[PDB]
Amino acid sequence: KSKNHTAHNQTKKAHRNGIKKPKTYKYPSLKGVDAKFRRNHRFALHGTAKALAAKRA
RNA sequence: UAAAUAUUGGCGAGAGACCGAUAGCGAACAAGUACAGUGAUGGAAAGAUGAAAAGAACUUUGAAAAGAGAGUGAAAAAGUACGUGAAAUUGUUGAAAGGGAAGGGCAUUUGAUCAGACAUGGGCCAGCAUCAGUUUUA
RNA sequence: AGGAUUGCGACUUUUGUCAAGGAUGCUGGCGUAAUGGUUAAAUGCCGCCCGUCUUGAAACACGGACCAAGGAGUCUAACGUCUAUGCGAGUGUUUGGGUGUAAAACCCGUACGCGUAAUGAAAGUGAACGUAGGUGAGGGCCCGCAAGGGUGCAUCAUCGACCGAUCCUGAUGUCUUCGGAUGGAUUUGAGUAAGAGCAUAGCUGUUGGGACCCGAAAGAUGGUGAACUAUGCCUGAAUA
RNA sequence: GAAAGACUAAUCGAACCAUCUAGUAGCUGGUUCCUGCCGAAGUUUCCCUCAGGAUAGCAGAAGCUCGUAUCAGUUUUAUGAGGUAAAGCGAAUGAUUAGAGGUACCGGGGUUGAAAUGACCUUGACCUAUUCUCAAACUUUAAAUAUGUAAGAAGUCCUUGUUGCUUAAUUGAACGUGGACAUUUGAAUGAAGAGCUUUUAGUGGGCCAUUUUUGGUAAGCAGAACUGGCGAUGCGGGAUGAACCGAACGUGGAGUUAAGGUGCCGGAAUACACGCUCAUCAGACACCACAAAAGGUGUUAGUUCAUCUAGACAGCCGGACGGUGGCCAUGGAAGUCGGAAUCCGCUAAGGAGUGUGUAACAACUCACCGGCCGAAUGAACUAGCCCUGAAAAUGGAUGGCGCUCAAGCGUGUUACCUAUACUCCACCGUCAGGGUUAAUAUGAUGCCCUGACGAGUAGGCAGGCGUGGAGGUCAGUGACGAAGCCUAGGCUGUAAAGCUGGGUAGAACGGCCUCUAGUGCAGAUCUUGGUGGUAGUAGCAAAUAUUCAAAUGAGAACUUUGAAGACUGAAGUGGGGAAAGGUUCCACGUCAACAGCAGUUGGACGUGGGUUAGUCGAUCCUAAGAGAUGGGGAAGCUCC
RNA sequence: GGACAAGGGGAAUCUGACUGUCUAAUUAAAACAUAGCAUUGCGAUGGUCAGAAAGUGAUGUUGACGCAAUGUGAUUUCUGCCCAGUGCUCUGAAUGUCAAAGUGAAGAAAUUCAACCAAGCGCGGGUAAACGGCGGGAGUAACUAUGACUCUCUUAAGGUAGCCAAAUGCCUCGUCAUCUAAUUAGUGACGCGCAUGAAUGGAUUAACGAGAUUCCCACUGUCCCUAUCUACUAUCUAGCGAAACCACAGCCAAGGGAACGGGCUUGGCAGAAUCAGCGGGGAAAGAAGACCCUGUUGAGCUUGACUCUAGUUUGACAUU
RNA sequence: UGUCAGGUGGGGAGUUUGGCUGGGGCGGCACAUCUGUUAAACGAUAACGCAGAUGUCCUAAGGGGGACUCAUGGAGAACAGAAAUCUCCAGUAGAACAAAAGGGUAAAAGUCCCCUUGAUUUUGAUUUUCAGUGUGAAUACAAACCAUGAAAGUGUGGCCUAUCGAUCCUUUAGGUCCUCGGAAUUUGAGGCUAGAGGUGCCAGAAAAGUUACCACAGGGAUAACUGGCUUGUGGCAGUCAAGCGUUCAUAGCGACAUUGCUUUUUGAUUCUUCGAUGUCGGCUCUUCCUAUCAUACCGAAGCAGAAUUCGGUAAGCGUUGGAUUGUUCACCCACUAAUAGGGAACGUGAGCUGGGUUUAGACCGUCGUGAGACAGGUUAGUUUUACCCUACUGAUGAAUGUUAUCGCAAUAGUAAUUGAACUUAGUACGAGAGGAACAGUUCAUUCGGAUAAUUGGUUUUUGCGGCUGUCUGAUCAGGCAUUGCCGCGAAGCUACCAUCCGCUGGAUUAUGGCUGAACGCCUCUAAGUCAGAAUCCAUGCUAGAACGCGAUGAUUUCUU
RNA sequence: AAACUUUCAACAACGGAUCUCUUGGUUCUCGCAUCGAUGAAG
Repeated sequence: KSKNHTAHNQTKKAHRNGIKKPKTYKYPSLKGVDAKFRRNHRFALHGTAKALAAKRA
């Protein structure tokens, strides 16, 4: 007796509000990245902080 | 074993941004009355003439009720079927229309009726000419 | 349409003139029911009866004979976002006391609620390596004639630091089994990082309440009926 | 309960009376004043979910950080992915028609000397090269249309820092320090400002159209895909119609067109040009309201083939034999039951023969050729409009009348009619972008300028109109007339409404700034009260029956008296009581209502009068029953 | 029997014996009752039944020729077979199971694990005028049906006497005979009978029946075929005077449309005001469909549905 | 007797007794999942669409390394054979891989041989269904600890796509852990971190029937009656023509194929109506359709005549009486000119009937433990209201100067019907048997309009006469018996139960002809034209427009 | 042409809305404790 499924006035609804791109940023989210790489990457950024501090003198 | 605490009942006093007679208690009036049911119980409607009854003497028509006059009063378009007296709904008179309904909207014509700055000394309705804006036709 | 002038122009020998940022000039009739307004009828064309549930109503779908008055999202206890007001690391007088022109207005302060610290089931412990850290963007201001450089609040992204839990590591010491130094980890929190909240009032939304208004077949507690009719007992009557 | 779920005070498959109770409802019906701006959904996932909720989506409101940004339901250049339409089977997988060859090593049936470790037959057994047709769940190959990424300052290269990662390493990899290159911000077009956050309404039954498409004989049937509509939407056209064609709407004026039309109804050519059709059932405009196979010398055009200086068809006559009865067959076949031969002569021409006919001949007749006559005819086909095929029920529908070298059908060329669409001007509102008290009176909320837009149910927000009370203020209005009510009088506002003339009537009531609510009605088989049409209508008909005079009275079909007719017929319309009523009995007065006509009468209305017991009843005794006490239960009302 | 008053009759079939009784206001019967027949329980400290409880009740002013609880339904005549299943019952054999209290062992105690164990269920016997079933399913063959032997499926047994297309038979309007001109009817026979059958009573049957059904005699306006008469209405007048219903109203055909218009569209047409009749329409009035489906709405009845319970019965402790 | 424990206990109490669904119910699972396709060349995508699978099996069929090639065919080897084992040649997979189906794999992911437990531990990130929640599965690393190989490497179960499960409760593993809040010690209980015990309605209540005695709230979101769309099925008709028909396709028939029409069969569907449109037949009455049974007039025949068969224009006119059944339909017995088929809300219930279906009473059989059920059989069972509007049938009537006579006819309606006898004639025709017709006479059938002299019926003429019972004293003469009964009975009314009456011209259809082109002939025809049928139109009959007309008669006092 | 039907106005009917009034209600606060065998409530 009842109607099952349809896709009428569905794409028409979506284009009213937007259909938008996902923004994008500089410095993306560093998640799901290799753990061995990240540990060494932390020590590199710690060491280079000492370098720039000594230069400004 | 007192006090600070309770109280839609009873007796006595104050108030209200509460209702205004289809409201407010069921009940502003002879209301738990009239009335219904065998019985437990059920349960209405109904306020207002005028300051004062001064509540209409007397004539005349009628078997009488009443009617016409008169008289009271500021008023009887206040007469105890009573302040004001709306609508549905009815009678009379006046105006209009009517060949299987009426009743509406736009625009005129005729018939009715009605506002609005010519008064001081004794505005309304058109026509022609030269221009501007938009068009049409040789 | 507009209602002093301002502009662009053109023609001018020149002054000025002009069709150039929206109509001026001249003339006649009437000055009132004539023009207009409402109202009734006639004529041309057009017009199905509202309210409602529905994909769909003029409907052979439901409610409506007619009129008057009454008649339906209200108030409260906890609350959320937004907005106005007062004070602001605080805020809130009104349980209660003092006073009074007496349910008012005015004054008073111990407490107590929320906020100022979190995270763990709990025992418990408990937020600065550095200008409260770097990088990218950033309004505004500063220097400069400009090009450009300097300083960069709010906020957004991003990698670090700190506090708690979790899992390892286990220093000097020491009731020899307590104690937890320091260093770490693809884990983890409604955290810290120069505080924002508390009180009153308003629209809208939420949950309990009769809960926008009317509407069941039922269920439960405590009572009244055998003058009708069902059946038995006692005592009478009636049938050519 | 002699049994039917019967009866139990009009109530029974579980009585009635109050209270808990305003019981609960995913279900039905109703839900009260105006303009202004924006404007939906019937879909995804879960649910004792399918008439219902949550969750996302769509919508409004409030805005915040910024001011041409790194954006777009689009195109182009560069570059990826796909297995549909078509295509293919002498290409796999599976299906399938017809021969030919190789046969050879072989499985078999025969025929040939029972013969065959031998031939030739149908043969398989496959094989070899060919040939006809196929496929949603087969494929080598392979479009269109849709679809992913890129077209730069977060850029391209040069330098040298950082470490516990990585390297044989002085390598690499990430994140950097300083440096070079801005006209030419390194395709097109547009930009109505861009990005972001909170919060909450309605909705969660959908339906129709053009293509794609599954089930089904098919359906105004069921079910999907992509855009567009209706629902929420008027306006011009399709006669009429939710959806089709054209177009989307503030209030008016002038022009011009869309779709569709121009004999009349009806505004606009009884225009112009070339054809076709005549129907005793003509035809007439998309979706749309129907028609087919098969046929016609009705008429119109065309294709392919034939004969033509006598056509040849006509269309009327002349011939149609000689060998010959050809061989064969057998009762007999002589052109004519048949099986094959198909040849000559004379020839203008005559088949060893088209049929009729006969037992077989005879006889007739064509094929082919002359005789008469003098210019185009014969066959087979294709499509146009008309006709046959074509039968349903009340009378009937190209919208109607009517139309025939059309007012019909096909095609062309011009004019003309006309929508709320398009262009231009007036006025209204909403939104945006500006300019301004620099003393310079009257509202800075002011006073101006410029530009765009206007449909709308469910829904949300904004700005106003009115009703009952409260605080303030106009030293407001009023018995010289407040409130209310009536009025084919007038004025203002888009409107909710407000102000005011005339009449009626006789005590209170308004404006402006704020507070507050039992604050606006046409619907609910709404509640209470009142009044209509229907209508002076339905009807006032069962118990056999009334009539004549006289009196009283305003008045007599109906009261009182007389006379005459009648009935009940003593199980009665007679004479007395029981239950039950309660003054109805009786007298005098008297008719406003009641006695469904009337009324002088009355069981009506007003004012009085009336029931006398030692013996008649009650009182007294006991019946079926009821019911204290002594006792025993029960928290107790009270029970035995 | 001159008015008045006053039985129609006959031959059958189904069914209940009869007289009697009930659904008050749609069912008067074939239903219920009944005499007769049969079964079950009880010797008073008892059976059946009431009450919240009692030093309390009904049967009972009773005592088995009685009281209580059921089935069948006068007389004549018969009541066949089957205790596997489901009930009921027993002086059946036990130890298969099986509560609290008590008994013992372990432990520091709370607890724990052991045997021991009442009725009642399991195990065995009895019972069909207890509830019920009494079917077929296969085959062997004498002769061209033959009815004697075997087994065994759902458990135990396999329809005996009887009766029938019967109120019990689907296929059907069965086949044969009879009644009629003609019979889906009626009666009489036949019977592997979907699904007859023995006190859940079978077969028969005199009298009786506002019971159901078929035919024959007499009788007739039921009918061919209608006609006429009488009273009381209707009709007209005087007086009195309502209700239902009602958006607005009232002429048709076709079209399209929520697919059957009184209003929209195109045609036909169209003349004040009215009175008797009548039943074609107004999808005419009556009543928020009783049939059907939905609702996470109910109630009445039933049962090896789920969870309880009064009563009763067995055991332990107290009264002791 | 009291308290506690075990059995029994529909005697009574409370409550439930799924969902989807071309109505529901019975079936089935489309209700958690997986393969191919439908699905329209990215992804997404429906139906109780199509072909099929799963609730498991495995210490090896898991993990690593090393050997080696399978289907099938051909040629050879004692028993040995189409098929045992042995050897060589060809061999792109045509095999095998735990199962459904698709993909994948050849010094392997197949087959055989050696060693083992990566089916291990601690936790997060990530794809797929998706609210970007959970459940299930799958992918890529970090820190560990192992296996295997000379190593590089590979391995966090099954080559890949399926093979499974919250809260609360119970239970097991783990730790020199935390808590029992007056302080301690041992038992005991409660916590923190990961497994197991299951919800198949699979995001997860704990649950049997029946109601014909029924109830409420709703639903045309949804069945039973019409109507509409559709036509498979039912019914009626075409096309081509192998054969049948002694001979001969089409006088009449007609296989194998194929195009249609119709809504009087039955299905399909669910748009209208559930705050009700009164559902089966019969009785009564009107009108419409033609797909014609009869009658009128014609054509064809395997038509001699009679009878019959096929077709044409035709709906003018007619279509019956009975037995059985509730019947529609059916089947018989007759008659007849003939006993054709249908529609109108499956015409017709405020028109009737109530036998049927269809409520409650009751009986029988089969089924059910039981209440009860049965598209089985049987018997008894309630049929309301018109006074309104239109419609039809009759009847009055204002107003056109007033009144009265005598007429015309617009339009509407219309009617006649069929047979038998005598004669023609026992003639035509025919071997016979049989056996017509036109004209001409007389009568009937069904239908219609009047009429009452006669016959019949009716009798309140209460006209006359008779008879009972009672009442008025008797006799005479009467009353009552709801018109007392009985016989005769005028007037009126009335009956195929009685009598009379019911017209004749024109134009056409089918069809058959004349003259005659097209097409030098022929031809019923194209132009023109003769006959012709129950058809049509007049004549005749019925009403007379109340808004259609005409002709004629008389037209008002002396208060003025 | 009248009657009849429908719409409006003036006067007259029907009926009791509207407007103004009010010895009654309703809520809140404050004070006090008094039935009966001497025969109460009803």
